[PDB]
Amino acid sequence: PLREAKDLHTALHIGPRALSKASNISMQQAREVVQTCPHCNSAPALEAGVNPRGLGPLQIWQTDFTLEPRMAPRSWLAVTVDTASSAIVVTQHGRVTSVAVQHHWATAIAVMGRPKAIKTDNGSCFTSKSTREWMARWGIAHTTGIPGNSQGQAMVERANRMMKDKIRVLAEGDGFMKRIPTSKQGEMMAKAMYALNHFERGENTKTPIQKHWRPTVLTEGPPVKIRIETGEWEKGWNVLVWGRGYAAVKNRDTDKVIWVPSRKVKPDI
Amino acid sequence: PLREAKDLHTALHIGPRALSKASNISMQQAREVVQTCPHCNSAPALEAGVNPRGLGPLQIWQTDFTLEPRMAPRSWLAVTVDTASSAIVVTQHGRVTSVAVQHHWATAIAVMGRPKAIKTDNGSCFTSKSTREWMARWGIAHTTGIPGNSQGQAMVERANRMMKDKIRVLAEGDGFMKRIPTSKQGEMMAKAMYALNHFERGENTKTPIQKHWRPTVLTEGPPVKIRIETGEWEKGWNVLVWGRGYAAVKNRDTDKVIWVPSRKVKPDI
Amino acid sequence: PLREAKDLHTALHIGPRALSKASNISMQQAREVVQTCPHCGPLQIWQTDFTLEPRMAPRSWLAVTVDTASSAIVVTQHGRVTSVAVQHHWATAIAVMGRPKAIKTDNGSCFTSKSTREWMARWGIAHTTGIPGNSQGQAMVERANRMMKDKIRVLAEGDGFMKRIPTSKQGEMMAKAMYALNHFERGENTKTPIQKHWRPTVLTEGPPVKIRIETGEWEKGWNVLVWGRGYAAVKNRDTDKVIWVPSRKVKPDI
Amino acid sequence: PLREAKDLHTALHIGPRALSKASNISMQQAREVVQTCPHCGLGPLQIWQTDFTLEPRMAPRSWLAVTVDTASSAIVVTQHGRVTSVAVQHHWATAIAVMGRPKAIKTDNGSCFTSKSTREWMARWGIAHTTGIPGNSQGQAMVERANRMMKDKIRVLAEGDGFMKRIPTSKQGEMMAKAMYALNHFERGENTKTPIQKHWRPTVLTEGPPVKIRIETGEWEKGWNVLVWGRGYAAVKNRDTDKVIWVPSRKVKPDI
Amino acid sequence: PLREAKDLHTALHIGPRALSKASNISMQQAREVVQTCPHCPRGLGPLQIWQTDFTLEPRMAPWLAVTVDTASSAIVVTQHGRVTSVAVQHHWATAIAVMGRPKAIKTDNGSCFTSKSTREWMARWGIAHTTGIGNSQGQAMVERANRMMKDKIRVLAEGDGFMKRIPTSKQGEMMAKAMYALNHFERGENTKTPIQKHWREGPPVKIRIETGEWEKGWNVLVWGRGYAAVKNRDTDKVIWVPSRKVKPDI
DNA sequence: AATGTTGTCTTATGCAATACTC
DNA sequence: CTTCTTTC
DNA sequence: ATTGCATAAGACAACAGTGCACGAAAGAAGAAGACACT
DNA sequence: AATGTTGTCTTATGCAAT
DNA sequence: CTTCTTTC
DNA sequence: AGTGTCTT
Ligand SMILES: [W+6]
Ligand SMILES: [W+6]
Ligand SMILES: [W+6]
Ligand SMILES: [W+6]
Ligand SMILES: [W+6]
Ligand SMILES: [W+6]
Ligand SMILES: [W+6]
Ligand SMILES: [W+6]
Ligand SMILES: [W+6]
Ligand SMILES: [W+6]
Ligand SMILES: [W+6]
Ligand SMILES: [Zn+2]
Ligand SMILES: [Zn+2]
Ligand SMILES: [Zn+2]
Ligand SMILES: [Zn+2]
Ligand SMILES: [Zn+2]
Repeated sequence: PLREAKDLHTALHIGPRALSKASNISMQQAREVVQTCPHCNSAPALEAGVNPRGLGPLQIWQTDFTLEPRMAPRSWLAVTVDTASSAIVVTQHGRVTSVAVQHHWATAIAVMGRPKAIKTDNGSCFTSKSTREWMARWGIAHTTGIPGNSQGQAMVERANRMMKDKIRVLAEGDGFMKRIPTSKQGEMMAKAMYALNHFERGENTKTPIQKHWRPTVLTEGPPVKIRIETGEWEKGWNVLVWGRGYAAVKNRDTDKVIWVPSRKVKPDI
Repeated sequence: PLREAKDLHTALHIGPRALSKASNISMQQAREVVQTCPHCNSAPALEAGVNPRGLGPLQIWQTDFTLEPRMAPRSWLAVTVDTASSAIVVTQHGRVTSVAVQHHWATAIAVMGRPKAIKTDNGSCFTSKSTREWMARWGIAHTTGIPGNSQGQAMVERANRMMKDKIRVLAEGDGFMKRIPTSKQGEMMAKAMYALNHFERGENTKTPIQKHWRPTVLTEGPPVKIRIETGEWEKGWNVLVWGRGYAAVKNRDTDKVIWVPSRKVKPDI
Repeated sequence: PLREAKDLHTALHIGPRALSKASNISMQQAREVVQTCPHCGPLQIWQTDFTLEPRMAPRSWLAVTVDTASSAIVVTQHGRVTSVAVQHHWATAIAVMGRPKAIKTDNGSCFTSKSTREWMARWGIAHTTGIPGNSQGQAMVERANRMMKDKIRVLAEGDGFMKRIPTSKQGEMMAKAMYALNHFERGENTKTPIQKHWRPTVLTEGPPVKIRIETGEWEKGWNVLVWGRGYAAVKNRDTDKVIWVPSRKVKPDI
Repeated sequence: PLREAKDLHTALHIGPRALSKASNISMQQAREVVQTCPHCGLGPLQIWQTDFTLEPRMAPRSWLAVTVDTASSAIVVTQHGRVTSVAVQHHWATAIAVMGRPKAIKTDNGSCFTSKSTREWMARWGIAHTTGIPGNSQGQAMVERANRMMKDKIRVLAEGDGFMKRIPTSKQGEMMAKAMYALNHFERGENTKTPIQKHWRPTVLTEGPPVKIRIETGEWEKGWNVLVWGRGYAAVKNRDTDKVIWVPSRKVKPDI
Repeated sequence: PLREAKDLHTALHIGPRALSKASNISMQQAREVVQTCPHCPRGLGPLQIWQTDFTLEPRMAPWLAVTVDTASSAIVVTQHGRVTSVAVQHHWATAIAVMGRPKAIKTDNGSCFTSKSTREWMARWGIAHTTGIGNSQGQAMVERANRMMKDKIRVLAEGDGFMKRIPTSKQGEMMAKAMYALNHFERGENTKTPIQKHWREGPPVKIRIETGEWEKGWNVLVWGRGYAAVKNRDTDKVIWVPSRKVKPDI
């Protein structure tokens, strides 16, 4: 049956259940036949990726431009968020230039303070010599991303949800439909980012401004296990941050801290 | 604090968790406040009951065109599947014409038999008076689809993902990567259709041939309950088909048969 | 330390106390650096005032707001003095700091108008007026006016702008000034205006909880440090021993 | 560990990270050791900085030709008696023999760099050359620090072996060599990798295992091999061109 | 590719594997290029055993001293003028700066390496020394370095137009082309460059092959969700196999 | 060089407190 | 006899 | 008595005729001529 | 007039031999 | 001193 | 005045 099944899959590439039933082969073997085939293994998962987040506020920032035509003429919205505090700062601009990046960054620093590093995309206004000189002056490390995959920029584009879903609702509330009047744009914006920092975020236990100015940093965390490349669970780690998607775990022997998917962490003892 | 919370949401449109905590209101009330707001319409009521299925073999067919450049210059693949037996029939054509549709349906009839009804999407070939007058002589019911949002012919469009992949796997297996030579295209077709229809489809207990020529039609099914618009569970129904996604259920008092989502059916007693 | 402080003052013109503390410089030296330059409870009561600024044209009028205890400062540029401008500046102020209790203004028309009046009722803020420019209500707001009217001028001259700041860089001047004032120390106190406002600290541990122990009882004396999927890690306050328990077995203590 | 670290610093005056790693000593101790002693950017092999310095302690061969890799911090120095068009080409030749053939080299406008002979030497090797004043910050500023590094290591080494103001000739070429081994093979500073490991890729992986990558249209394309596979990203090389690109983990799956 | 390969061999006389990889040419052509030119127990560890001997080439008139690593295949030559026991200390001094500190250096017992100055010099570096008891396995290694340096300098100098001798101003300069040709670019039919074996995995593992047998000789490089990438130690071919088909080797 | 995000949306259980049906 | 339009 | 097994979970995935069309912003690449070197 | 669908895909659970 | 390649 | 890197 094993050779007959191999020949059958060679010619027809029959799935494993059919070969297992037809030739009376156990499922592990039939699956082994599909696995050993080069063309039929065209769907392995091989998925991973952590945003990542910072262990404390004013450490990791993310910034990107988004287009909200309601703010016309200055329809470009530069959005920035701290990964630890989840607090949002936004300004309006008419053109996406490095001047707008250093201006917006100047405002966000004027509100929340100076961050350790800002994580942007591969845009031309962020990769300009002038921007590198600006962050060279303010001492902020620069981290770009994949060319076209904003998944790593997730928790800033996630902000672009609120900033665009809150501006819609608040603008419709004051009776503005096609374009927000220029006299009330500042009020709209101020109330907008006012509602998203001093007040909780749905099921969030604290407010983003409280998580900003009064963050929770564990000195030494509780012990956890992590699932390592071979699929095994390894003791000897402690967790410092455990969020919804991902957790930050620290190795006990070195104090190195890494971010891993939640599914790959379980309590140690 | 019902009015205080309402005012807070009026101005800032604060979520229910925040208003419930801030104004000490129970959950149901705060949620009612968010619900009662028009510009915060959640909504999210989109009726999920959606069922494109038929009862018996040769009763309801699905037919659509798709592009696979491996068969060029005749790369146009016409696909027709029987919704009850899941038996696929595909024919290659250089250009999508009503004559090509009548040729395809002529072959699928020459293999499976004359169907009672065929459901397609409203294209140029199907909505022509010529194809209409062709189904006229053969007595086959014609059912078009929504202009653009083709999610109902899915069990044929999904068939393309079942089809074209089995093409590639058979093409790469024979050393043909870019375009399959004209001499072996038809053999590729026959080998694909024989691999799909004459063997189990993954977890399928019967083969499409065993499901077509030896189908299983229940004289009368076991009793079930269905969840009705008000959310209640109503007795007095019997289930005739219970698949992975959807179920066909029959009303005991009238013998009227309707299709409903699996999640909306449970055993009666 | 002397060069770092000099560079810092060149760009932001930070006062001597802040540079002395930040760069570990003795008082006399840091002060000498500031000298060599030629152009050199919280959230209870606020103070608002308008001031002229022809260099910030077209939006020349600047609205300034300051807190009494935290010494914070928020500014907004406007093209003319209107009620919507006052409400905009106040919405930005409460956006950066939060909704206060009382705000002290003057007897001006923009602050005594109707559109400004009814805006106080919805947001719930108290107002106080009196003599047109008295010494107890209009004192510190003028100090802030000196703060901003000096900072914008000196920084704008420091980046190469002399007569009129271009329309693009104006907001950047705003942000740089507010950064030089909020986050930096203009007084002998080691606490910045930002520090004196939010009282920034770090949660060394979690809030107190009770945990259900093997016998089913609920025991006080624990704080929770981690709440993961399914289980929670809780720490005993008297010993710092940490154990993992099911989420269902934890509830807030008091 | 305390004696091993003391001997290592005595001879080479190795920085604290290297001594901490070599003898398994914590950071506070290594830093105390450095204290107790009195005398104490994308891809590599792309841009070099070359300049001359005059160490009077290396006389009569006082002129030192220094070339440091910008993306590796690894340096190559050779002694010369006079700065001419031949000494520069010999130094560049030795450096190329040590750390591989680069593509660009940044120097100043000296006569030894603008001569026709050296120009032809640049042309025959297919290497780029640019001028300068010098005195910039982004470029032309790394070699300046490298010169102080080299003169400092030579000074601390020769003065460590009993030579004060002039190094004996019969030992000159040695007191230079012992410097480079301390500035290339061992880690100098506070980083993790060694300046030699901070050089070339390292050991540019001729072949990786086969992968597919998801291309703009959503398709999965064969013909790539992965050279680096990190948590977020993988480095994959096209087999037909040797072009290497970085892509998200979710867009890669095993081939075959 | 034809011009790139021809130019590369003209200047450096690079072997066929290196030219094939560098210019993406199939092996038959590169071998034809090598043809067209007229003058044209080894797995312990790198940086452990060195062979050093003196062999004279008259083209560098008025000596040469070689030092080769027995694993990385790299070579270092200093071209001394007078053969003394000091030239050995300076030669090894220049070698341990490029190839690093070796764990041992073995030389055939001569009147030059057995001196007390050389022995104290060995002890000063913590490097063990053993006079060669020069072996038959090294007969094809250190002499290989000798004649490979001689022939490489001969072909480079002849290609430059210098028949008998080389100008002393160009002598120290052409030393680099030889080491660069014999160290960076690959030589012979080998796969790894002499550099790629000095600065460079599995547990190892065994893999279950199509016939069901378990084969030793593989190391695993990637273990993802479901599948593993394993590398054959001999050919360096890498294949992906199911997790169930891999187990630790020893 | 540099990784997917949470803010909500409905319905499904487990336990106090009216309002009923004997 | 062109365009013009609705679908795939 | 533990471990080989054919079943769960519990998702990923892509079918929809084809995808590349354009703009902005900042930098890189190619090209015609002026002052210095040859 | 005319309803998002399944075949794989990985890693966790119940019946019988060394 | 214009016209391409990159990315958002 | 070749021609050549440097200017724009
Ligand atoms: W034809
Ligand atoms: W033909
Ligand atoms: W034909
Ligand atoms: W004026
Ligand atoms: W004036
Ligand atoms: W004035
Ligand atoms: W004036
Ligand atoms: W003025
Ligand atoms: W003026
Ligand atoms: W004036
Ligand atoms: W003036
Ligand atoms: Zn197959
Ligand atoms: Zn609302
Ligand atoms: Zn100043
Ligand atoms: Zn020292
Ligand atoms: Zn040759």
